[PDB]
Amino acid sequence: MKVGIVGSGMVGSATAYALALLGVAREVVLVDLDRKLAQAHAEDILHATPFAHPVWVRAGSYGDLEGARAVVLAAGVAQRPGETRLQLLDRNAQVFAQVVPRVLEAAPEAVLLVATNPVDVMTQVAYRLSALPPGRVVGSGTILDTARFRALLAEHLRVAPQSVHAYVLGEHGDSEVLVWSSAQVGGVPLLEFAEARGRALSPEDRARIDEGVRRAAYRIIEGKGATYYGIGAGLARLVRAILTDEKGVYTVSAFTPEVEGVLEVSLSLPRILGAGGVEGTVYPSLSPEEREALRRSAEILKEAAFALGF
Amino acid sequence: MKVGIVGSGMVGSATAYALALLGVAREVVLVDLDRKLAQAHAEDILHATPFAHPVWVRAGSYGDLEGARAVVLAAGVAQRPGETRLQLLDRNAQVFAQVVPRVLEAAPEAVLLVATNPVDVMTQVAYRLSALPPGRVVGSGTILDTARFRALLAEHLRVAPQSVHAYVLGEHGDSEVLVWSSAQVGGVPLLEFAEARGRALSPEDRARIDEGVRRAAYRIIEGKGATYYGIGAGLARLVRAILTDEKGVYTVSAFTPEVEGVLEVSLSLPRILGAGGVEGTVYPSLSPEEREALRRSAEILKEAAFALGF
Amino acid sequence: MKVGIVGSGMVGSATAYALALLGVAREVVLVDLDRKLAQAHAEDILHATPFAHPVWVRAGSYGDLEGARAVVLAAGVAQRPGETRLQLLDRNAQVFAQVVPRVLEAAPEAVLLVATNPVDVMTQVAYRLSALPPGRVVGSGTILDTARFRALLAEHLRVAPQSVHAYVLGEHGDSEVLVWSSAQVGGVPLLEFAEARGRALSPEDRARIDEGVRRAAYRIIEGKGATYYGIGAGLARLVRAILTDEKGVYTVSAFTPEVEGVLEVSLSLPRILGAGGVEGTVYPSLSPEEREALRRSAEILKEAAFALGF
Amino acid sequence: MKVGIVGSGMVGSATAYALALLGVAREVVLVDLDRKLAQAHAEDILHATPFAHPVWVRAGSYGDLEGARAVVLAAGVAQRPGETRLQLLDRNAQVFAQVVPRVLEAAPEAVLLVATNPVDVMTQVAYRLSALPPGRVVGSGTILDTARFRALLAEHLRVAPQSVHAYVLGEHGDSEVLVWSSAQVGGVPLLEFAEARGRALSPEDRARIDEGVRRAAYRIIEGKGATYYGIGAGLARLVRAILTDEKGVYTVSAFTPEVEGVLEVSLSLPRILGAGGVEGTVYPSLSPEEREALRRSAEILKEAAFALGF
Repeated sequence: MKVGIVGSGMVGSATAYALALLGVAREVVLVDLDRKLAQAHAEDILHATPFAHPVWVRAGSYGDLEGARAVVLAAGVAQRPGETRLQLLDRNAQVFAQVVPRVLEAAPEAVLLVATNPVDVMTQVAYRLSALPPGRVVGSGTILDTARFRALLAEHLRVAPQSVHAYVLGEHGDSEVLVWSSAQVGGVPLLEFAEARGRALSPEDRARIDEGVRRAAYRIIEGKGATYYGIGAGLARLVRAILTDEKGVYTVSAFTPEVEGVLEVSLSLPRILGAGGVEGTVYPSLSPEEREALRRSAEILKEAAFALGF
Repeated sequence: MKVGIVGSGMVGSATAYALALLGVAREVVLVDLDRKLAQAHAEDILHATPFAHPVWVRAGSYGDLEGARAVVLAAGVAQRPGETRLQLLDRNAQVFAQVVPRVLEAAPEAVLLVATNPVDVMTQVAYRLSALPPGRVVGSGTILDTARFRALLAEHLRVAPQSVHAYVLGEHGDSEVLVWSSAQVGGVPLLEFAEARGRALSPEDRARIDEGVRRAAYRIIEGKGATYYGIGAGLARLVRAILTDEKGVYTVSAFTPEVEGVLEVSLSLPRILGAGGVEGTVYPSLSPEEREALRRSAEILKEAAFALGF
Repeated sequence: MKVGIVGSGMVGSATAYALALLGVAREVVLVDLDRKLAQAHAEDILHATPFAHPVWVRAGSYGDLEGARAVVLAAGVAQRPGETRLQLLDRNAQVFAQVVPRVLEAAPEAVLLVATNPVDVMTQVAYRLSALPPGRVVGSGTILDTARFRALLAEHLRVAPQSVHAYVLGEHGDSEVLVWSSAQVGGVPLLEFAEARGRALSPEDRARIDEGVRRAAYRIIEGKGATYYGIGAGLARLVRAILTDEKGVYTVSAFTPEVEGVLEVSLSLPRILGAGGVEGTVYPSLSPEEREALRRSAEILKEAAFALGF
Repeated sequence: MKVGIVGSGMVGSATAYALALLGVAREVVLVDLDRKLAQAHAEDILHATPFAHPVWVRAGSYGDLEGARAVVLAAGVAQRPGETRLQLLDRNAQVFAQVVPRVLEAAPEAVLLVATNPVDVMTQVAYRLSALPPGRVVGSGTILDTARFRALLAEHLRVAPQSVHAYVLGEHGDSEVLVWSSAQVGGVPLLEFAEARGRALSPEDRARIDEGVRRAAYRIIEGKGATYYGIGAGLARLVRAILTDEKGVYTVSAFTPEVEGVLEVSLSLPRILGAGGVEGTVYPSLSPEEREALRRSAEILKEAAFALGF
């Protein structure tokens, strides 16, 4: 199978590296306006393959995406000096206006995986331009935050991360919602399980975990300038789910008809991911606070998108 | 790390094969009073290692178990003509009486993983003989049944098995309890998820799934005479959980102080498994019918153990 | 992809187990005149899959082999007391006369991987019956012996097996040829490397290594009654090579135009293995003694084929 | 087991990413004068682990390297906009003067795996400073070049890379030597084999392959600005060899008493790598031209070491 990646920057290239090291697909094609950039990353990664799995990583044009089951959209422009977020947001939106058509022209049956930030708005942008069914356009959303939430809970509770069922939903960023109320461990309520195991989650413990999840991007950016290793692996996992028609549940962003009253907005919710993209939503129980937090965040996202023209 | 296996029959040898092919441990030691049998299985398996992972599989004595972090007890004798179920149980209890102390002399820190049928009674037997804390003696229990239950549900629902949370508890056998009431998918009630999925579970569907889980052993034995491939892999997975101090949740058998009023009995419940054996029980919500079923099961196992002298 | 296995005895079922544990193919079909036997082994193995890889192991008819890219032939008959060598050979040839055409009727594209003993004679039988090109019929041959030879040399020299280049050729059995003469380590002559590393190979060392390789089958049979774990994994590796169009070198048996003067005979030589079966021979340098042994071996194999009419 | 990495730039962090994604070790510790940089890379990578293997990646001090079986030295400084070769070299030499003693103080039994360019001179520096046996200090050397040489030859011949025995020796740079004369396939002479398989290596082919191997770094640096993905995986494989006491053969750099007349110089040769570092050299046959090219390469490196004072 073949996987395409448009945008060969740190996110795009890290994703290609992870796909290679984990042997997710036989062929990986990197596409970027900067031809040499893509060729360099591809060749650098190709030197790693003898030490992992036989994967053919190369740079190419949109036409080379022919037959790709999934195409990652990690395209964007470097923020020029004297430019606001809304100014930059408009530019990346323009980039997508070009990229989306090109990609589909070569591979009209691929699932589109949006990674460019802000992921939720850009997922909506890609969806409107794709003219494809809602489920065919998926954004990475809160997949990393959900996984980190489970990891921190697992450490606190002294249990395997695989046994922790917990989600981070909504808008990827400072307004994301940590769903404490309906989280579970081995099927039993989280908080209940914690206390019972002599590892009660106190308000202080919850605050510490919240900052551990919510401010990860902040800390990483402050120390290295950008984040990419985590999302590269997360994206590689979503690609794997699509290529293997896994039908697994992931907190990813997708165009949603209605969310707590808010209409036509893209945000993260637990969704079944397979060969055709997302094919079902598993809405969990929410506390009044979580539901209200999700609603308000969705409301804002709807306006942010509408204001941008989508 | 080293893993020991006492009893080199089809179950013990299949377990060694699975451990080798999955590369669970660097060294596997097969111990059997029938030394030629153990040597033959060990050499046969050693010939497979070049095609999988570097694992030293060898036949040895109790003394060769020194340093083992886990020792699988798949020891026992073949039923003789004219011998009843109870007489066979007594002979196997006697085998464990010789096996347990000799294993512990050589590998004092080992977790004992019991596989010999009936697994719940044999787990109680090993526990009493070991003089170790309750957590150090674990029986494979219902792990295969739980896995089959989740697989059949996943197939019916067209969802990843990893997203299905369903358990089979109690006695590994005819009285096991399929916990339908609290089964969940993606964190939501089974029946509800099935409805939203357009894959509702009819009475006929549930009956089919029940027979698929409950009668598997019967079908396999009727066709080949004995079961061993499934448990060999299940045991290998439990060994991995122990060696890696995974602290994952598995429906395995272990000595339990109290179960629905029944005192000091060994049966399967969801338990946290790590380097020291089981270290926590995650009791799921049960319907009145499932509770009575489990209580009945426990009472049966309790009387059987007591009658045997344990 | 789908892999078929005709003959659901210990060799065939162990091959299915190895294929499943290693995740070589997504679908494995066991075919046997004893339907219950195949169904029982298939279900037993299916219960192991949740603990390894998603692999659909099932029992089926020859019709269920449609689209299989590789089909293992592990069918045969149990020798009858007082039956001559040639008579047993006759009976197995008659089984292949029924098996081969029925497999190819359903899977005209299948590479036939012969496992039935004597593997070299049966590979010749399958070749003649198939009417396919020479490379499409491959016997497991001496793969296990070659790997064991490399393993023993690696242990003696204290170097990784992957760095030892040594072959066992000819007839799989007591007459196989250990190619000491041109064996190499890291690209250097074996004996020279051995001395440089202060681990010289004395005539005594070589004799012990020869026995460890040549008498392995005998030892396992005397203790277990039959061998199967090793070949199961070896066959699974050959199946992987075929399915991935690996084009790797393996000492497997195939119809050869000429071997040291002997014409039209099947035996093991280093061959390139891919999706179409063997596609090239890499003939190694041989000493006068090794060549003579090989010639005599080929001569005997051709005679056995002549008696059967192949 | 624990693996330390000093220097959390692109090479150091990519190595940590590869180690984590491949699940090489349970603990990976990143150390860097720029504490926030190391913490940032560690947390970014930690967000990837839930999607691969349970690996504890963290940032720490030299003290946190306690018990590390292998410590990767990817230390140095970012060449200031305007510097020169010898300058940067002397600065990195000074960094190593600070790093080496600190590392061995915390992890006295660790093997030092050098990655910093020029890898050969830096390995010599590390060796002299360590006061440890020659085998304890190993440089990644030409491992990526050797693997690429094999990959390109394998593609041209249409055979598995695993069956191609070819080396790139000497300086990991412009004077490296592609050993064509004694390269083999399946153990037989590569050149003659290619010819016999109808895939002869023409002067044009050899020139293309030489450029593909030798100029890779130039192409990558020109398009990306730096290379790191390849070496990250190569280093991860060498670390794996050390942790598992593999004793496999790799073309890595180590202090060599004498090579083609040149004395006391570090360069790449086929070496046996294990828990104690390199423990043996496997010198291959060389043509007069290759032997002279290697002599010159060694002299270039000797002169480079002299200028630095090691």
